Order: sequence, then C-alpha cells, then structure tokens
Amino acid sequence: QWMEGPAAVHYQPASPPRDACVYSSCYSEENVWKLCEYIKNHDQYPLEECYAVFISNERKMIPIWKQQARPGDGPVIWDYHVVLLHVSSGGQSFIYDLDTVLPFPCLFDTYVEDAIKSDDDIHPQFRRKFRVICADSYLKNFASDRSHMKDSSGNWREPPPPYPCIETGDSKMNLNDFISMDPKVGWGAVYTLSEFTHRFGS
Repeated sequence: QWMEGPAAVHYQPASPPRDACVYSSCYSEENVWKLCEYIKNHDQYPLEECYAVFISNERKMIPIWKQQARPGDGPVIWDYHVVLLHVSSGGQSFIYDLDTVLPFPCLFDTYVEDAIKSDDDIHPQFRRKFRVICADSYLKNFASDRSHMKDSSGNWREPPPPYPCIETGDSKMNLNDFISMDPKVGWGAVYTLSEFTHRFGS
C-alpha cells in the first residue's frame, strides 16, 4: 500500500457536463473561451483559479492521445490544441478538454500521463510546449476572426461556431500570439512539458 502524502475527492465541476457545453470541432480555442465565460458568470469559482492552456510547438505539429477525433491508442497530430486548467484552492489541478475521451473534467496528472505522455522518447520536432494564460486575461485579450479556418478560395474548412467572432477593443485577430510558444510574444507563461508538469502536477 502507498498512502498519498487536500485531496479534492468531492470536487464540483466548474462547467456543465461535456455534452451540455458549447462546442465546435477544430475551434478548441473558442470552446475554452466559452468555458471561461461560463465560469466568470456562474459565480462558483474565482476566475483567477483557471487558465487557458495552448499546446503547440515551433513546427505546429503536436501529438495528443485520448482524443475523440481518433479513437484507439494513437495520437491526433494537431497544429495546436487548447484546454482549460482549473487549479482548485487546495492545489489539485483539473483539465477540461471537450475533445478528450478521458473524463471531463480529468485530474491533471492523469491527463498528462494518458493524453500527453512523456516527451523523452518522442522525436524532438513533435515535443510539446504549453502557454498558460490566466482565464481573466484570456477573456480580456483573446480575439479571432476565424480567417485561419478558410481554404485557398475563402471557404470554411470546418463549420464555424454558431455565434459572432470573439473580438476586443484592441484586436479582431491575435490567435497567432497564443499559438506561438515564443515567450517574447503574447500573454501568460510558456513552459516545456517537464516545466508544465513540475509547475502544476502532484
């Protein structure tokens, strides 16, 4: 037997159940934005306990396992993917990924173990980096005009979410500043995989 050395065993999700959440395939940045907006207006948890987490790398090719778009034990190769992280007040973190086949929400360590996996044996150009943005800052600063989702003739590659493009007073499109893993760009903090797990894991 091994006893763990505040466990959030009664943790109440910060979002509605997965199938009740606003969701569009291939717009995870907006799906997460909508979760942040829900948390802000629901008055259950301080928004500052939550973060948007962009996952990407310099070559924009990252594997993520346990993804609904590819059932089985293989990864989806994304250009980037976004999830929500809730650091609950006791310190236990949870990941909210509407695209995972793991639970929604899922304990942080389990998500990293099963969906992310170690980078140590991954071919280096596929290794994962993480940009972590406070959910308050994400709601205040994110903007996307969805222009990256159109083909060479201007037609949608994937159908857009059923509400107007997210914009701010400062920008109508800055999605590249969140996908970028250059710490000199954008908002929040950039972590390698091992730095990310060291920071938020058990």
